[PDB]
Amino acid sequence: ECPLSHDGYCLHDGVCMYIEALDKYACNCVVGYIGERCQYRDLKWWE
Amino acid sequence: ECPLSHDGYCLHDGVCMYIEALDKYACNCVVGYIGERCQYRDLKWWE
Amino acid sequence: EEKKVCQGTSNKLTQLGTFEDHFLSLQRMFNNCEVVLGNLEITYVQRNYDLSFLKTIQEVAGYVLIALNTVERIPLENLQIIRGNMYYENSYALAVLSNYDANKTGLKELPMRNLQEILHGAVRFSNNPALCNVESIQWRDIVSSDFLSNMSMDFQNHLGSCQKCDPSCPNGSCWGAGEENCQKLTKIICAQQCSGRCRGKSPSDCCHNQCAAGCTGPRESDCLVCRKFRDEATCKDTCPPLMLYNPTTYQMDVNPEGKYSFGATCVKKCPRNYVVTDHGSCVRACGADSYEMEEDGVRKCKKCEGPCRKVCNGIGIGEFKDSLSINATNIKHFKNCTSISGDLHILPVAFRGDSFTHTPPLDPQELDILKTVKEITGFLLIQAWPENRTDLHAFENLEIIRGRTKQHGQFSLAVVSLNITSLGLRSLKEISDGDVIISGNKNLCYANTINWKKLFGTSGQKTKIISNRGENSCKATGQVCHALCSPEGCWGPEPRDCVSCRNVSRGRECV
Amino acid sequence: EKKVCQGTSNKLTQLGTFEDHFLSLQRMFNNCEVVLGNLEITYVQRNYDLSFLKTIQEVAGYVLIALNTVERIPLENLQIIRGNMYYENSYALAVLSNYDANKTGLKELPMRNLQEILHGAVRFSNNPALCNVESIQWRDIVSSDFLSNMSMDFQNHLGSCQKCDPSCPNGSCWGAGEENCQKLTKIICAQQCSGRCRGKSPSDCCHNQCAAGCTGPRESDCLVCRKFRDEATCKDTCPPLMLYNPTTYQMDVNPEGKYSFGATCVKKCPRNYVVTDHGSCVRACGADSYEMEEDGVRKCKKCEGPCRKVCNGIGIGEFKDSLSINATNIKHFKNCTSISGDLHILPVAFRGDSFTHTPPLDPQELDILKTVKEITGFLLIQAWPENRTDLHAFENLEIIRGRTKQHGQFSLAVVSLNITSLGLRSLKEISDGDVIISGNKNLCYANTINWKKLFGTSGQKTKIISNRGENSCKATGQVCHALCSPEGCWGPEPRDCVSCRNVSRGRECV
Ligand SMILES: *[C@@H]1O[C@H](CO)[C@@H](O[C@@H]2O[C@H](CO)[C@@H](O)[C@H](O)[C@H]2NC(C)=O)[C@H](O)[C@H]1NC(C)=O
Ligand SMILES: *[C@@H]1O[C@H](CO)[C@@H](O)[C@H](O)[C@H]1NC(C)=O
Ligand SMILES: *[C@@H]1O[C@H](CO)[C@@H](O)[C@H](O)[C@H]1NC(C)=O
Ligand SMILES: *[C@@H]1O[C@H](CO)[C@@H](O)[C@H](O)[C@H]1NC(C)=O
Ligand SMILES: *[C@@H]1O[C@H](CO)[C@@H](O)[C@H](O)[C@H]1NC(C)=O
Ligand SMILES: *[C@@H]1O[C@H](CO)[C@@H](O)[C@H](O)[C@H]1NC(C)=O
Ligand SMILES: *[C@@H]1O[C@H](CO)[C@@H](O)[C@H](O)[C@H]1NC(C)=O
Ligand SMILES: *[C@@H]1O[C@H](CO)[C@@H](O)[C@H](O)[C@H]1NC(C)=O
Ligand SMILES: *[C@@H]1O[C@H](CO)[C@@H](O)[C@H](O)[C@H]1NC(C)=O
Repeated sequence: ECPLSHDGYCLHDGVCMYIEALDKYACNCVVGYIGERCQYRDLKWWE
Repeated sequence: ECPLSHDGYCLHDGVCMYIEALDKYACNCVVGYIGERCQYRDLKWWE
Repeated sequence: EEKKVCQGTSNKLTQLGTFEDHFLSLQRMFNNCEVVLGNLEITYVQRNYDLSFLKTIQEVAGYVLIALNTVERIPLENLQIIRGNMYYENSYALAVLSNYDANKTGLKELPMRNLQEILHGAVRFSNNPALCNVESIQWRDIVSSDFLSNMSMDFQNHLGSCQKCDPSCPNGSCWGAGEENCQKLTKIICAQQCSGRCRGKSPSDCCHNQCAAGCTGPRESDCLVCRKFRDEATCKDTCPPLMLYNPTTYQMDVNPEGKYSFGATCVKKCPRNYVVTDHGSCVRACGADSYEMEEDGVRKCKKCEGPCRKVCNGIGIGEFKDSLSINATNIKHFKNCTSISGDLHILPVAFRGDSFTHTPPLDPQELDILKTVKEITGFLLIQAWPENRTDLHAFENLEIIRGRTKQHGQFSLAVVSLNITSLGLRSLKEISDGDVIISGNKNLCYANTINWKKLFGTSGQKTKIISNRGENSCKATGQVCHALCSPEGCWGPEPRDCVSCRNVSRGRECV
Repeated sequence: EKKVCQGTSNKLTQLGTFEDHFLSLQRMFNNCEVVLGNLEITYVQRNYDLSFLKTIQEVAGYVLIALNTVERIPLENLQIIRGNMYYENSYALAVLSNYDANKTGLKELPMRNLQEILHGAVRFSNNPALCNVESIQWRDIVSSDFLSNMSMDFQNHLGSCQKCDPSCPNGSCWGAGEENCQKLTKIICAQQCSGRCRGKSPSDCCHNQCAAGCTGPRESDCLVCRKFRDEATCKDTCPPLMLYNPTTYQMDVNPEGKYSFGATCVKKCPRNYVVTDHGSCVRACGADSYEMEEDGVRKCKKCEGPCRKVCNGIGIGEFKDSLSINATNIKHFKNCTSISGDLHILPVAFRGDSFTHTPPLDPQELDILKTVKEITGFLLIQAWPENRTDLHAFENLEIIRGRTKQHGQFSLAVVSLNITSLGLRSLKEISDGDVIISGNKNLCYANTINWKKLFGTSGQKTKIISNRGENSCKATGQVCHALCSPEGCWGPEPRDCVSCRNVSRGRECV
């Protein structure tokens, strides 16, 4: 759904998605990672 | 009229004097000198 | 007085896991929170989730994002002020967006009947069917002149239906029905000439110049929420100078009621790790033209001659506010630093290059550059490291991590998920504040023997060092040090990686 | 700007004849509006005219009115008495024994506008004929923390003065007509009010930073600033040149920050004062800290470990009571190049004062002052050894800052000296204040120094009159024209020259 550009937008195997409703692109980060691009591991939780 | 004490008190020829009215001493400084003890010469004026 | 505080998420419109996992976080994050240090983003909450726990939020420094929620009612009934120390889409202190169901029904009731002050930024309401009554609040009072000129927000009628507002409402204003749940003006119903806000819907018995929202009384002690500095029970513009001038003697005297300035609060002494300026305020860094020769146990400084002994910013600040990892593009700016005046994010993407930020993969050899860093005034985070190398070398001479700033506001040292055989920070002697977390490091031993209870000094410093190699599973690889070193563990195998030495020794190594 | 006068500070003493004493009291307060120092009215007779005191709007120190036979004292426009100093200790206002042998003295004292007495207590005693004042409830004029220590007992006599217009509140009244009623604004204020009020209502009270009263309820609508005066407003503290940044935990540049100079907040520091980094104009750098100016301005950093000396200077600290450098504590001037204050070489030092118990000074101890390079305040010399013809001890005196001046005018004053010449061949700057050299019988050369260069501040004049003579000294001395260029000379000797010729030198001008 996200353009070739945003291809690589989301790190840690997160998937980029297009918020048609708000015309934007966000990340559906895998559980455990936070931040707009899922850059940080959620240290204050597990492992 | 001033105690052997207050002798010298009023510098620059000022004359010492008892203010019986308030039980206190003070000086009748010569014309041209200011200060509780005529210690200073009223610069701003002349000579 | 003292309120419970939370960092506040800050990854707008991004979804953390599944609608549920996302939820669990939002809950885990704001549960019991009364003040939100950073941001308050409520997004993706669903049809029948319980956001009751938000009734504890009294204030949010940054902004409030509420977009993409199917939930029907949001309990932010107790939010009082939104400082706006940050914005959404620029110039937005409160951004409520696209809260609809595929069925055209999502957010309906927003009980923000206490949101009375929004110090900075503009508010945006757009595409949120079902939203009721909110379209009645006159923000000329909630917002401040300087922005209600850039605040876009129109409300649209929906298919559903909602009751009106009790005839006790002002000029209509009402965040819902409840009881007198009508927007209560305290900025406009004020008299011709009054400092700032007022509680008197007309009387000249209005609020103190230093108060946002309102005030139970007219004094400086009786106020809903302080606008700037909170000194004990009072609201201050600036805090009691340690030294007051003396108009009579044209000289300076000391001030008994003088306090130090920490954040927005006004302390009696600065936290053992912050820099205390002769002025009397706690800061996180001394000028570009200074040192940090801590003296009477308290860190202080004196100006040098122009540019001083290298003061690099460190990822995430000023010239790096946008970068999220030390990398080729601009690692160059760490050539001869002995002190990083910020944090250090060594991330995975750095080594593989982000084609989104247009940055070439970092040359492993370049990390040698950092081999000159002696201290990090903030936090050191490392979620990556070169493959064919088993030792955090670039940081062999790091001796101090001040923790003036920490990860998630909690961690000052974080070595997680590496393949390194050992740490190797054999020079580290201080972790001023923050917690240490070292985990997920498959084959990393020695760590479980650091006696950190010495390496750092501040009440509360914990050490979540889990799921690594295996003690009763590493003694086999002879990977230990217990014999030549001492009780205070080791940073590696060699005799130079000891924390403490048995029988004083030389050569930065022991034997 | 309000006209300000120094204000006599020589309590109970009398300056010459009852008239001479008047004339002075007149010359000082004629036109004043703000008395920076003290307001002392004493020994003014039965028919003199003290109408000029009608302009005094506020006195910084204390107001002493005693031993007067005049009947009416027009301090109608006095508004506030700071109380920076006290009389007899614990008194900002003291009206004492104002009667004539016939028990007939001060009668009316129209202080209808006096509303505030910031620091100190009031005292009235032995003032027959004083009218109305007997009715003034000061509980409003004075501050609670002082009434406990303020004595005032009014009395009666074989006379009488008219009652008080019923328009006056609790009977209180300073005078008769002109609604001389006590305009009270403190005990008459809504329970919950900043400080003083201009009205009874809880919506009629003043700013928590004002004195007497206010026209409006803001900071710009005040009768008299309680502490600092920021342009046209009243401030407690003045705009810092730096404001802390809560969010960044760092310091940001001055909002509308101003420097502090007295009770006024200036945009810049008088060039001859020290500017601290804090943003204040101080007369002296504390601790063991230098005073090295850099930005053209006199900032002042500290000097590694035990720095150097700090010679306070007559009139301050260890010498607030010492009125002239003398043998007793001249020792405290042994080795220092900067007098951090003033210097009074008064005749009493040389002759010994039998009242303070101090032995006459040894003229061979002024060589102690041979090491002084600069003087922050002013240099006053009214005496000087006879068997000497040159101000020697001050040979190396290079600069006088004038941060403080005699009477609040002169930074350099050498009068009544038998010296043939000054002898200040090092002096190169007189920051501010006027210089006066007179009453120096055989003093010459002086009339040629062209001081317009020697000092740097607007309006610095120089009263050098009645010394020796230009046409009379020409004989046995005077002129130096030759070795000393058209600039002038601090003496005849080549060294005394002000400017040599063609770079020529070798300490002198050969
Ligand atoms: C060596 O460390 C690297 C870190 O760069 C590990 O790489 C994994 O890479 C995959 C895909 O690129 C990620 O999904 C993992 O998160 C990375 N590992 C972790 C948990 O950090 C790699 O696992 C390690 N190699 C070994 C010894 O297995
Ligand atoms: C906060 O969330 C936790 C999550 O398990 C929940 O158990 C708790 O009831 C919530 N509120 C409290 C009591 O902190
Ligand atoms: C709204 O105004 C602010 C200034 O207050 C400005 O910074 C912001 O970019 C503006 N919004 C836009 C993008 O028009
Ligand atoms: C009510 O509020 C509206 C919008 O601010 C304003 O136009 C109107 O005049 C107010 N009614 C009055 C005058 O009380
Ligand atoms: C690192 O990469 C970022 C990616 O945006 C780049 O902008 C930054 O300048 C680079 N500098 C660093 C952190 O070495
Ligand atoms: C830092 O590197 C520079 C450039 O090579 C060098 O001149 C300097 O000596 C190094 N650090 C110091 C101050 O020793
Ligand atoms: C007193 O005031 C009058 C009028 O301004 C003036 O002429 C006179 O010189 C003043 N007294 C002196 C000499 O200061
Ligand atoms: C009276 O009170 C004043 C107020 O501070 C105090 O200084 C003084 O010592 C007290 N007693 C005297 C000396 O009258
Ligand atoms: C001068 O005499 C005073 C007392 O009148 C004494 O305190 C002081 O020490 C003397 N001045 C000097 C040179 O210190």
